[PDB]
Amino acid sequence: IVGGYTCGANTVPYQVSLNSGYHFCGGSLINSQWVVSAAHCYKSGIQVRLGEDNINVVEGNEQFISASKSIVHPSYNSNTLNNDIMLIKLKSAASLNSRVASISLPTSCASAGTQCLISGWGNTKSSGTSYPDVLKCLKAPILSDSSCKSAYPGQITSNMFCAGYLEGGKDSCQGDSGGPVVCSGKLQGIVSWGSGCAQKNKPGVYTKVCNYVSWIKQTIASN
Ligand SMILES: NC(=[NH2+])c1ccsc1
Repeated sequence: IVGGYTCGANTVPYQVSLNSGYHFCGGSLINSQWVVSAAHCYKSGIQVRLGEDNINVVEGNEQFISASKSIVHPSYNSNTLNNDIMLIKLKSAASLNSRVASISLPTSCASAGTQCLISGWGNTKSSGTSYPDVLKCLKAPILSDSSCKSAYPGQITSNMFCAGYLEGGKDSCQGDSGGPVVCSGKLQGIVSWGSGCAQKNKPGVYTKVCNYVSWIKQTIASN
């Protein structure tokens, strides 16, 4: 997260870190046994880490649970990042509490102008690299589809939305992918892609979760 703020320990209780020896992506806990992330985060050997604040320190609220399976969206295209969504099942159910908690799926798609909370452990620099070890947060509005398509000609599908600031300076970044965009208490986006980070006229692009609620619910019900 570039240009954000330190969330505070365990203030984003649905935020997870996906670990394969090291943190590589975020995710969102949507029930005691399932996480939503980005399809481009797929890899073998994922451990889901819940209750984290500093990802390099065991502070006392963590649960580390290996994935039993992952399900990349059937229509994910890794070249265009269309349908950049996957589901990860935990081998055992997490113990839910005030600091490890699921986030609700949306009932309706959120509108341009709505404020959202974007979070992650990714790079905090638009030029160069610095990883923060504690969770960073950014409040950002959803941008209009027209301004999103104008920013990224030929690249925005109906399964993506832009959020952030066209002036630059505040954005998600590398290492935040797969993490949450929460608006009015519902998971509306997944950190997906952007050109650089926090660049002028290059806002963050996010997977449009509301398009996937039926697929998420049906997949969970049979897996
Ligand atoms: N600029 C962004 N929002 C971004 C997201 C993942 S990598 C870069």
